[PDB]
Amino acid sequence: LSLQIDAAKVEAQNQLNAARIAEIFNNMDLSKQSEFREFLKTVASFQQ
Amino acid sequence: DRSEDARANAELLLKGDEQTHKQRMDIANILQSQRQNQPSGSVAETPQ
Repeated sequence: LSLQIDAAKVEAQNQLNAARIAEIFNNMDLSKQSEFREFLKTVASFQQ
Repeated sequence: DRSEDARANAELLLKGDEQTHKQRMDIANILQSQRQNQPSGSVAETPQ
């Protein structure tokens, strides 16, 4: 009984870690995507 | 910088059109006074 409840707490931490990973990496993709708009803004100035 | 540099290209081009006309007008009056000096100075004398 005591071994089952201890292992259940560890399993719950992997779920909370997975919740952060989906959110935090989504914002990290958007960090790079918004940086490409600044790169394109430089190229458009050069061609003008 | 590149926007104002673009505007500057047009101003350099306008000076290019202007400087050609400046070369046409100035040279025309030098040569016109050069041909007229010789018959005038044949009457008596005159500097150019």
